[PDB]
Amino acid sequence: VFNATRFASVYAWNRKRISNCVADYSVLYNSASFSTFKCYGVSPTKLNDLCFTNVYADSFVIRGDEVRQIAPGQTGKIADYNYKLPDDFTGCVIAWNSNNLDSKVGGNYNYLYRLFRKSNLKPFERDISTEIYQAGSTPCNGVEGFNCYFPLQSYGFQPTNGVGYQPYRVVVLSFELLHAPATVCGPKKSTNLVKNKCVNFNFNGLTGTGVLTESNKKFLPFQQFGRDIADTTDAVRDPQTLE
Amino acid sequence: DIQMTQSPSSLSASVGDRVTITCQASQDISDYLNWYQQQPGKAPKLLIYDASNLETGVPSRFSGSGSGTDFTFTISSLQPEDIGTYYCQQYDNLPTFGGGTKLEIKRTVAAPSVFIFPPSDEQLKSGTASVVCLLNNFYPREAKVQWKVDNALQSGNSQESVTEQDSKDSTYSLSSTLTLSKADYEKHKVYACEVTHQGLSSPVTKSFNRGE
Amino acid sequence: QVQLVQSGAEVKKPGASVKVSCKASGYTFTGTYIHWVRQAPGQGLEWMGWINPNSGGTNFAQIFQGRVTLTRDTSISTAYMDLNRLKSDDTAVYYCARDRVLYGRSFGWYFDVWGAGTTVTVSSASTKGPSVFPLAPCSRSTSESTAALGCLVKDYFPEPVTVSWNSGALTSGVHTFPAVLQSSGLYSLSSVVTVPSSSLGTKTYTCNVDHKPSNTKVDKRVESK
Amino acid sequence: QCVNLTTRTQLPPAYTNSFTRGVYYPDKVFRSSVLHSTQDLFLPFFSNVTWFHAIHKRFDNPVLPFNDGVYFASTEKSNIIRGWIFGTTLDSKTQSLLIVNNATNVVIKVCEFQFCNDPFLGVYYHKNNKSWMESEFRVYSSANNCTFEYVSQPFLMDLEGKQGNFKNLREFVFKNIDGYFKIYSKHTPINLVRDLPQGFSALEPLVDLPIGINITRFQTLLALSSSGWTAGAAAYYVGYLQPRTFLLKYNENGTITDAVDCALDPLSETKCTLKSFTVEKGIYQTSNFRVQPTESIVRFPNITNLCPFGE
Ligand SMILES: *[C@@H]1O[C@H](CO)[C@@H](O[C@@H]2O[C@H](CO)[C@@H](O[C@H]3O[C@H](CO)[C@@H](O)[C@H](O)[C@@H]3O)[C@H](O)[C@H]2NC(C)=O)[C@H](O)[C@H]1NC(C)=O
Ligand SMILES: *[C@@H]1O[C@H](CO)[C@@H](O[C@@H]2O[C@H](CO)[C@@H](O[C@H]3O[C@H](CO)[C@@H](O)[C@H](O)[C@@H]3O)[C@H](O)[C@H]2NC(C)=O)[C@H](O)[C@H]1NC(C)=O
Ligand SMILES: *[C@@H]1O[C@H](CO[C@@H]2O[C@@H](C)[C@@H](O)[C@@H](O)[C@@H]2O)[C@@H](O[C@@H]2O[C@H](CO)[C@@H](O)[C@H](O)[C@H]2NC(C)=O)[C@H](O)[C@H]1NC(C)=O
Ligand SMILES: *[C@@H]1O[C@H](CO)[C@@H](O[C@@H]2O[C@H](CO)[C@@H](O)[C@H](O)[C@H]2NC(C)=O)[C@H](O)[C@H]1NC(C)=O
Ligand SMILES: *[C@@H]1O[C@H](CO)[C@@H](O[C@@H]2O[C@H](CO)[C@@H](O)[C@H](O)[C@H]2NC(C)=O)[C@H](O)[C@H]1NC(C)=O
Ligand SMILES: *[C@@H]1O[C@H](CO)[C@@H](O[C@@H]2O[C@H](CO)[C@@H](O)[C@H](O)[C@H]2NC(C)=O)[C@H](O)[C@H]1NC(C)=O
Ligand SMILES: *[C@@H]1O[C@H](CO)[C@@H](O)[C@H](O)[C@H]1NC(C)=O
Ligand SMILES: *[C@@H]1O[C@H](CO)[C@@H](O)[C@H](O)[C@H]1NC(C)=O
Ligand SMILES: *[C@@H]1O[C@H](CO)[C@@H](O)[C@H](O)[C@H]1NC(C)=O
Repeated sequence: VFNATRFASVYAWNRKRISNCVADYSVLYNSASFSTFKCYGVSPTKLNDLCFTNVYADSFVIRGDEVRQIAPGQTGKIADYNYKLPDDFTGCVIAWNSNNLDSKVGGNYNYLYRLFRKSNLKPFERDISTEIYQAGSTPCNGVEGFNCYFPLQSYGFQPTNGVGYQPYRVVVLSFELLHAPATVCGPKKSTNLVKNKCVNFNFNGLTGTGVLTESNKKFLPFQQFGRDIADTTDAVRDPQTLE
Repeated sequence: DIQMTQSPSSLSASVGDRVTITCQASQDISDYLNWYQQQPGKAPKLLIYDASNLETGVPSRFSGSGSGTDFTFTISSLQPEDIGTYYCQQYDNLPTFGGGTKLEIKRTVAAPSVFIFPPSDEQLKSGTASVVCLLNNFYPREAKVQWKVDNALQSGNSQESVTEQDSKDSTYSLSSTLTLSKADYEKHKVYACEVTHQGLSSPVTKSFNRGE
Repeated sequence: QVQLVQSGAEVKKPGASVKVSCKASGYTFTGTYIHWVRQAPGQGLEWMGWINPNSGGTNFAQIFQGRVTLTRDTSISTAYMDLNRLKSDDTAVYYCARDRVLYGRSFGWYFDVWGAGTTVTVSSASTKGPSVFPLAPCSRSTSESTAALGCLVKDYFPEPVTVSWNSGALTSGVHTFPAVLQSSGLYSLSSVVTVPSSSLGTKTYTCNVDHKPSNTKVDKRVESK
Repeated sequence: QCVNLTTRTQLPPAYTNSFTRGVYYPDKVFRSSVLHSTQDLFLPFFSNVTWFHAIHKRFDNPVLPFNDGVYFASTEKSNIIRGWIFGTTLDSKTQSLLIVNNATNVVIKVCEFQFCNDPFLGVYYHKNNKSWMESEFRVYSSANNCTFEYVSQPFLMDLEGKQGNFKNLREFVFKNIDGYFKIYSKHTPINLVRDLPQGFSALEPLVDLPIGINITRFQTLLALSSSGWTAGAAAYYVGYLQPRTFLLKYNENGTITDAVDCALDPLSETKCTLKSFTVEKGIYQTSNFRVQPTESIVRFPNITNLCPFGE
């Protein structure tokens, strides 16, 4: 995800599915290579203490001046027609200056972005359309015309460009927390399960204190926790032996 | 295009010697260069990329340096697995390779053992004749073979095949084959080959006549 | 365990075409370019072109543009190179090579994983089995100290002939020299051995020659006149 | 291959009543012996659902709107409905989603598809071996940039059947929300001849595809010299989800066993406000009514000249 040779162009941002693995985030957060590391519903120090229902990495390249548009609730031509985060985003935005990887002395014109669109796109939607845009009130057809445009523009990345006009690689990690049966987890070791005694438990990052006992409740396969009228968890399915 | 040249077309080097091979681009290539090793009878292997980034798991002895038009690859002390052809490759505009530099192990001088082989009765029965001059276990590659019949120097009607360097003792061997019709073979009495080589005090002649 | 597996040796007439294939495994086949690189007998490498296996987009070196066609079947992770209207100096080893998944520059090509290479031979000559002739010094009485003797394998075309001595029982002091492509288009090679002059009375030497394209296995006993 | 099958008989669009169907588990949490109020995209109770069927003659697989979400139910025997197309233009100007249960595995794909103007699958029928073979798949002609693909681990379904009534009710809910296409489903065993079964059942979630595309329309895929054929007897029903509060009853086993559509009628709004499925005798105050805007107005002073910001 972080060291692949060729990142996607931002109009066609690649999404990778992360699953069935141990995610040590402490190496990512401690590495001073990342210029941005902003988390929107968790602390970057707590990511190891936790599990995630599904995890995705969205990877793309942009200009340093547009990195502010990758935050949730934003506006501007990247947030409008290339890559929109949801206003309730949970995850971490990670970005680093890729001028040693994505800039060429004549310009690395391989990194496109969408320059026109009829209206702004939905959160985590991907616009791949190559149809000719109409700016004027006239209709337009075929390959070109007056007040008509190809909807994609290319970024001129050269290692001569001024500070903020160099390329930056972005990974947005997005996930849903503590609600459901997880398959990505931080590097924590499990203990044995202690029943009938008052204990500080932690199931998949759901920390608490209580007496655990054998339940006659049957959960369906898609359920990991049970709740009370007060929203407190009052039952759980053990993640190693599915009791 | 970007034309690329490597300065040593081959370079003899001893075990433990430092090797330097230089690659020059016709245009300014900044640092957009890779280096690959090809050991005899295998596909190439990437060793350095981006002119000086050493690849994963390759020996620490290998180095690459320089930028612009002129670049270097280096082996800090040569080891007998390093023997092969080394190729540079630009990536600024369509990935062109250089001509390649052969390494070989340096050794002390050694003379060829010279043998000559007449055409067999089974071969003459086919209606064609060929006679072979064999040079075995010598080191300075450049051995030159002269073919004669009745003291007259022959040309174009003979060809020579040289081995790769012997891994056991770092030495070459070759043979030259001269070819004639069954009619052209019988009309000359004296058949000879002569070898001139750096490992000899003077040229040596091996010869025979038809019959014995 | 990343790998590229290619088709076996190809043999062709002038003006025909050849379809080399490259089955990938151990990585996501759409992730990176596959380059096609060739190498003529005893000469340097030559880049022909690439295919991007995700988009099917291709680019070629100018010499091959209008000759080479690159394609791919993503359902079987196989890239193909098709080369049309073949000439004699298209006789070469053809490699597919992958474009480095990690740590490179976003423009750069590289060639980090290479396939085994497919030999293509382009020539007029038909398949023919070797004629194998004994080589011995002069006469038995003109031998001295360490002798050398051999067998010459003559006029055979489907490249790869294998020579071995006494069914592989003898290997100390053996040579089998690289083949020479003759003016008739047929190959020849010489294979030779060194032995003490004393052992010729105790034992005899047989070169065994196997030529798979002609199914021609032939053994020559070598004797001093 | 692609073909426009023409021997169809013209019927007007049929309709039926969605009594108390297309409710689903609203989140992935266990609850039991509780009445839970949830606001989400649900099929409204007793809503008017459009009815489609294949028989003898009939084969109605049209393109339909897909707006806020879809409830889809196929009443069935012999596995005739097998999938859907979703997208905005269905013709390689844009991406589109294919979900299709061919006879051996489900394939899910997101590509710039050129779909046929009449997409179908086909079964070669009873032919001499006394067995039925899938041999036709006339869904698309090109599929360029596939940014998502999934293919299921293989099985082998039964392609034959003849019975006087349907045996399987198979229900789905589709939502396309912030890049994720969410599928909920249920299977129920039945015995009926020609309607959407009256009753109650709640759909479990089964997948959550990260497809990232605009969906505005959809079309179902059905199983059948390229014209003249028999369509197998089957029916399907379509209704649109709407943003609505429901009060769900979970039983002691923690399964949704009943629900109240909180805006169906004035009694349902009292059940939903009292948080009880029974109401005692009385007069109850409920959500205040209020007439909403007929149209917008703007009134600004009429000024033509722009401000001199350049100066
Ligand atoms: C239903 O649609 C499926 C998707 O097009 C199609 O799947 C393809 O089926 C074949 C035969 O089972 C598979 O063939 C390969 O199977 C394994 C792969 O590891 C190999 O051992 C085999 O040698 C062979 O290469 C294909 O892999 C599979 N396609 C994909 C993309 O995986 C089904 O065949 C369709 N069903 C019917 C009834 O047509
Ligand atoms: C979706 O699939 C499309 C078809 O495979 C693909 O089209 C490809 O677009 C690029 C960019 O224009 C083309 O590149 C060539 O475009 C013209 C050709 O005349 C030249 O000006 C350029 O220099 C360049 O040679 C590809 O040729 C074209 N592919 C095909 C087969 O036509 C889309 O780009 C795909 N969408 C993606 C990757 O998001
Ligand atoms: C300030 O000036 C910029 C551009 O400078 C001028 O551009 C020409 C119009 C001409 O007057 C030149 O001599 C000047 O150098 C204006 O930027 C333009 O803004 C319009 C939208 O109003 C946009 O369509 C153009 O593409 C922009 N072009 C450039 C080069 O910036 C800007 O509008 C001026 N600001 C004010 C308040 O007038
Ligand atoms: C999803 O697709 C629809 C259909 O193409 C888009 O709706 C059109 O949007 C433009 C915006 O200028 C309007 O001019 C059209 O009148 C709309 N068409 C219809 C049928 O209403 C819609 O915008 C797309 N979604 C997004 C987020 O762009
Ligand atoms: C199937 O039928 C439809 C309509 O009967 C065909 O759609 C026509 O396509 C042509 C171009 O091929 C257009 O000029 C027409 O305007 C289209 N008609 C309509 C009503 O949209 C379609 O091409 C046919 N396809 C096949 C494979 O038969
Ligand atoms: C909850 O589920 C259990 C099964 O897990 C149901 O128990 C069965 O109920 C019937 C009718 O009372 C008995 O004949 C069976 O012997 C019971 N089986 C077991 C294993 O106990 C129970 O009825 C369900 N409760 C509700 C309200 O549906
Ligand atoms: C985890 O491993 C234990 C034994 O080490 C096993 O009982 C259990 O089934 C495993 N977990 C799951 C989810 O299968
Ligand atoms: C469903 O809607 C149609 C009009 O779109 C109407 O003709 C039909 O009678 C309605 N059915 C019911 C059950 O109200
Ligand atoms: C009959 O079945 C066999 C395999 O079961 C198949 O190869 C053949 O095509 C079938 N013939 C017909 C007419 O369906």
